[PDB]
Amino acid sequence: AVRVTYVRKHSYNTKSNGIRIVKTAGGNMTVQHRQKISNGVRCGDCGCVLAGIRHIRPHQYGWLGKSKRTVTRAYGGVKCHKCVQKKILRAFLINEHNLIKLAAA
Amino acid sequence: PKQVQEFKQILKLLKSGSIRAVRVKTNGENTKFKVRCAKYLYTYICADKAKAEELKKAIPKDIHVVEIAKKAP
Amino acid sequence: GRRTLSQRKGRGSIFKSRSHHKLGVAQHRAIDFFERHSTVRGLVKSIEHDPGRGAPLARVVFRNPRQYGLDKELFICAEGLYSGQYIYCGSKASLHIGNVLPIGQCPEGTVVCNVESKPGDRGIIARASGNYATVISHNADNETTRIRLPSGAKKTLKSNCRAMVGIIAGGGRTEKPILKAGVAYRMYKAKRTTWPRVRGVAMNPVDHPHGGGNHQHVGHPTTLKRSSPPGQKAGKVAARRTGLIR
Amino acid sequence: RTKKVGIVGKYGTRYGASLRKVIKKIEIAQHSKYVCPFCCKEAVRRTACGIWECKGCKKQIAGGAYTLSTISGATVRSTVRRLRDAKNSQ
Amino acid sequence: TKGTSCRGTRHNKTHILCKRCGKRSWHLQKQRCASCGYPDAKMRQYAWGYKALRRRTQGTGRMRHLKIALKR
Amino acid sequence: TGHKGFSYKLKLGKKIHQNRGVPQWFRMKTGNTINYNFKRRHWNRRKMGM
RNA sequence: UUUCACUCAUUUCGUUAAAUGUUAA
RNA sequence: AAGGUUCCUAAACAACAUUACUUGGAUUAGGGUGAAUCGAUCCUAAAUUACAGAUGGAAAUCCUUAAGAAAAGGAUUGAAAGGGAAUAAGAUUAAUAGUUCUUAAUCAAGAGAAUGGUAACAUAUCAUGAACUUUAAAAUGGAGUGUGAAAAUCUACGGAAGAGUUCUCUUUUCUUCUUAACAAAAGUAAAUUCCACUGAAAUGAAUCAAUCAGAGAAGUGGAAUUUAUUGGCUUUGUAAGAAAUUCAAUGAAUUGUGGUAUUUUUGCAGUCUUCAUAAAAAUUAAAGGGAAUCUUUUGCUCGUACUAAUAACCGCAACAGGUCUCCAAGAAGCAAAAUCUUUAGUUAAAUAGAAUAACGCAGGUAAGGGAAGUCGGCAACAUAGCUCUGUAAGUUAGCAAGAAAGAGUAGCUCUGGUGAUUAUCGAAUCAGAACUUUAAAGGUUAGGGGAAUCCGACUGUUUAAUAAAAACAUAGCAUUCUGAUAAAUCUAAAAGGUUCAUUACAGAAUGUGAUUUCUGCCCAGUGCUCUG
RNA sequence: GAUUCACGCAGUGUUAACGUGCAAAUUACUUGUCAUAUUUGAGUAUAGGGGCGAAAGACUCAUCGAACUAUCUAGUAGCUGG
Repeated sequence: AVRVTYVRKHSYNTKSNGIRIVKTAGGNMTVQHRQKISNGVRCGDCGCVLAGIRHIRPHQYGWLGKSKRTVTRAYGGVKCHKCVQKKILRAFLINEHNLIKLAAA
Repeated sequence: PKQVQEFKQILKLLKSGSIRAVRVKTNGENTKFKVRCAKYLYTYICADKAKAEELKKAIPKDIHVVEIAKKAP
Repeated sequence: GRRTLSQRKGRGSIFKSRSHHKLGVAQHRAIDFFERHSTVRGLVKSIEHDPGRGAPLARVVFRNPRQYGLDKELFICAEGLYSGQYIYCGSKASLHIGNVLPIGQCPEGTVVCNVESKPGDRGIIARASGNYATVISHNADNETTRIRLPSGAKKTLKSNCRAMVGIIAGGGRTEKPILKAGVAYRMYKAKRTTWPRVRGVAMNPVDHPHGGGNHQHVGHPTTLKRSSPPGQKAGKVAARRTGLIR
Repeated sequence: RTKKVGIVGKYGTRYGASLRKVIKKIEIAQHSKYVCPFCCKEAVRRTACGIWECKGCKKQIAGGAYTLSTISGATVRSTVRRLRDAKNSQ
Repeated sequence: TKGTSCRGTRHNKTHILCKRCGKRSWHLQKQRCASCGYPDAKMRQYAWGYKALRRRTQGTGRMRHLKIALKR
Repeated sequence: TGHKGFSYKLKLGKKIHQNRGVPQWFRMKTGNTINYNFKRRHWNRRKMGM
């Protein structure tokens, strides 16, 4: 069993000081600095995690392809497909009701 | 390092002017044509000697070609 | 002698409120024209737990009536409100639970909470969990109404003070018996440093006026005048009665 | 499993019989499920003191500290309803 | 354990060097110098500290520009 | 410490520089009484309080 | 001689000092 | 963190390290610390400090966005453990190395008005998108259970190379058989959430547990995300040319495939718990809206040596005291326990030799008796693991309880039970039977038991350095005042300050001390109060 | 805010060692405890008739029934020594 050491000058097991021990040539084990776990986007109404958008750090979406950070739909990337269907029905049905309620009832 | 998959991608790669150095490695089974470009080190694994020779014909004459074998340079 | 712990509390060094994870200030929106001559519609986005208080807080979202954008408020939840509900505030609001109305448009016998003692001051009375105030009478002569405070006291207010219809949520909070000293320790997570209270008689003569001698006792009456100086004001102040009631 | 100490058997024998009997009523009602006033499913569980969430129905309701609706908060909803009707008509 | 044992945890500085007097009297948490009275504009001098006055005052240093003026 | 400020390191370097002795030639001057530097210290003998 | 009525110093508050008051419409 | 040259080398030993020293953390003299990617620098947290204003005899205090012709909106500082653009492998030095060298990358700042799918959603930049507004990320407790994956250990098959044992055997025992950042996409997983078809009752589906369904289950076919970089695992480029193990005198050889085993790490899934609900900003992306019409250059400042402790730190010292973390093998066992070993480190860490007196300090044993010693079973002895049977009074009905008490346990040779795939393969676990012996937990580790009385209800805290308790706290009970311009209360004062981001289920001030039961009579005196 | 063992911690007993000590409070065995009223690092807040205290007049740099430091100060002594 090969025992390793911290490479950087951090000495405490904080969230940002996560390490992974991998093997290298000759039976030597080195230290890799592993990333933190992020959260994905959430629907602004129901707070459910959206599909089609990866769970990566906020600055990493700048490196993402322009089509890999949003879904091709009205309110894509901010609202679930169910969050949007009810939006359309609300917009249409209420406007229809306001046409028979007022405007020569 | 990137790996090209078929011949026509590396024929096109050589006839462009962006090549910087070519290293040929001969192994127990295959031959790798690691063309060094400005950004990446593209390589092609060929399994036929005749196809390997054709690649050496297409290599330009102003570019340096390094042959590597069971002994490191 | 020394300074008693009651004196040290007024300095506010380790007795400051532990208000770091608190949500904000729970109050009505500022009074304007649309709250005085019309109604505004608010949407209850969420109901949340505010540390250090027993009642939940509602994140209500009104549209900005004068500019383009939103206006995010933080109300005290009336018992019954749910997410996605619509609430209306203004002089013309309906008498439904959760709606904010001037105290003069509410009928006699109605129940309101988060009442304003002075118009536009965004809520003073009846804010704790389960508490409420009842409207007693109106006086159109000078536009004043009477309400009964949760302590049984009767108070007269201007008829245009706002109030939320209903009962503050979280009722019955104090009916569950605390059982462990640890549970009482956790009660003051978002409050002041006051919990483990040493009896004065167990102290020494320097520290407290009760600090006794060879037997733990007070030695002098524990009912004091209101005009006692700080430091010796310990026990019962201006007490008109004592003992057990029958 | 137990004769007459239902849920407060976790407290063992160290808080007084009466204090364990009193807390038993609250602790049963605090963890119990309630009928959701919108979707009518017994799927409402307490999140915090005074906050109740309908699990398979996507709603949050403000209620009592340990019960979804208190007695005091139940007669108020009817009392306001009666006054609202009287105010509208005459 | 008020004697030898409690001294082991002493590894946190209270004072560091001051910019105006050069002494290790700058209190890190009070943000003032115990010796020369930093950011306070006037130098910290007291009548009960007569030895402190004869340690740092006029004439205890180089007097780079006053030595010519008074000689003049 | 390993990490130090820029100015603090230079005041550490000067303390190293001043921990030297009298050069031999200076000791051969006529009427010389300076033989040893009495402002000398060692890391394990006296801490320099800085 | 307290007893009142107004505000004009004064007290206590609120906002982005964001429709107060009177007519008209 | 602290120390500050203690690091390395050479010369040299006067002093120092309770003998000595050729040794040294000691003397003398040189050498040594290399960053676009690690940190500080950047952001804000608890908190902190300025101009103008307010206060004060004064020094100075207050205020931190409220008072201001100040700052689209609120100033300064505050973290080398919180957030954050981007670097890895091999080699190299007497000493520096995610910093140098080789090779291979990454990031920032630049310079040169679209399709497809029913749908979930998908397309090497693509495929325009201003003001303004919103949403999300950064960014959020703990417990316990199940499980995916990697590494380590163990093990199965198949070999290659080297070493050990070998008069007694051993087809034997041991060592090596490796691979980075960043990217690719042959093959192929687990879990969750959605989409389409259809409509469940004779109710089904499913987990270790649960849990779910006509605001729609199961079935079939799909989409998406997570799984320590692209896309989790194998594989691939990197990349065998490196490195490891051998052989020869620079040059040659090999570098398969598995596991229904254990541990660690890392995620995931739902469950439980709270009168506790478990940070913010810098910064980024998307949406609503419709204003307008591959190559190359640069990447600045500062820290970087060494110890991190039975000798580099704090205790006067090379002081048995104290001081925050990361990586972590075999045996054995329930066990990260005691005990022994492997890789690594060290054999010196305030001097030895001889003799083997008394009195000592530390560890022991003992005939017969068995607390008769003593203030007192102080000290020591004694019980001790696991399995089966059995277990009282009392009781807040939960416990007492490992009550008390009794039996078994070793070695060797066997037998049966508990699964997976269609006979083979694997898991340590349980039960049983003969035979033998020194009759078996006890090398180490490892509860003495019972009957009562007093106090405190309990878990907890306490006189650092003679008192750990019956003392304090505690939940429970109760009393008092207060409508918030208040009550308590800090300040010399103050558009001053605390509880108060508060509002009677609250704030403030006290006594008693769980539960059960009960709190008797007295208002004359002293307090306090009154609507007199 | 169940019973225990372990890494740690404390300090019940020996009223053992030591007591011009390893140490101006330590050592050995024994005992208690060993995660939610827990343990702990750094930052930050509270200052002398003040603070802080689950309360011992405890703690506030080996200093506490009023810290340390300098000045008034060569304080005063019907008392003691020369």
